[PDB]
This record gives sequence, structure tokens and C-alpha cells, in this order.
Amino acid sequence: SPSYAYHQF
Amino acid sequence: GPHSMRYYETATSRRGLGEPRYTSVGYVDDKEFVRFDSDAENPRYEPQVPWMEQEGPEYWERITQIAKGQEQWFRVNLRTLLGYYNQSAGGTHTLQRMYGCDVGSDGRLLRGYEQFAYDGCDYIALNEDLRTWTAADMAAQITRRKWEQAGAAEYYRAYLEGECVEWLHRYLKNG
Repeated sequence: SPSYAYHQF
Repeated sequence: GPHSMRYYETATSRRGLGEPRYTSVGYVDDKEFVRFDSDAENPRYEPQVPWMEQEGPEYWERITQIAKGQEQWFRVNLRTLLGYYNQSAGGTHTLQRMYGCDVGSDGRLLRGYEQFAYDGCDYIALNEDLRTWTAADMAAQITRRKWEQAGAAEYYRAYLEGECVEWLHRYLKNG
């Protein structure tokens, strides 16, 4: 199952 | 023997015109097993192999919504990097993410991955310790300072040591 990157650059 | 799972995500803004094209492809043991393409008639994750048809509709609905969220994340961050590299809008740029896990015979995590590349150049990568970051250039140092302060490494580590391994084993059982 894929995941969220979430954190902003 | 060892096994691996990887997802490769790409988002491309073409000529700044419209929505980026977003793709996500998953691999288990170097075999493609799922895939999402924003350009499809109705974008959803689809099984790319018959052993994935074992997952019910809820699975597909859920991971499709994850893809939907990721689209937005990529949109925003393409804009941010346009800013960091002082590039003019209207151009064509690509942002990529690769993540996943290698597990041993033992079935335990051998190595986790979480790394990002911009316009085909390394940007920021989670180190093997799953605690520290390699920043490829000065722009990526901005992100690294933010991510060290926000505990991003722990966030990714939670997936890499938890969900990633479990799901890999479930898919190995499905296959």
C-alpha cells in the first residue's frame, strides 16, 4: 500500500 | 531469500498548462503490481497482475484516495521548487519520489528508502540510518532544515518499519 509524502518542501 | 517493495511516483507539469500528470507505479520483487495514472479516463489504482485481484473494492478505493492526496502534494511542491531554483513559470518540470523497503529471509527490514529528485537531479534522500538526510544542493538544504525540525524522518520511518514490511508480506502471500 502506498504512503503520503505529507511534509512540505 | 530477500524481498523488496518500491513505489515510484512522478509528477510532470507540461508547459505550466493545467494539472501535472501524476503517475505512481508499485513493484514487488522487481515486478510491477499496481499502477495509477492521472491521465486515464477515470484515474484509479489498478492491479497489474492477477494475484492483486484478491484485494476487495475497499482496498482499491482507499489507495486511490491516497493517490488523490499525492497529486495535490506534488502540485504544491513543484511550485515550491520553482521558487527555490528561481525558475520562471510556464516551463516543464518533473518531481519524482521513490520509497519502499527491502526485507531479509528473516522477513525483517533490511533497508528503507525515501528519496526525491527534481528535473532528473537528486534533491533530498533519507539515509540508510532512516534518521538523517542527504541534501543534494543548497535548495535541498532549505527543505532539510525544515524536515529536521519537523521530525520528518520519524514520520517516514513509521511507514518504512511498519506498513511497508507488513504489506510486502501480504503481497508475497497473495502471489
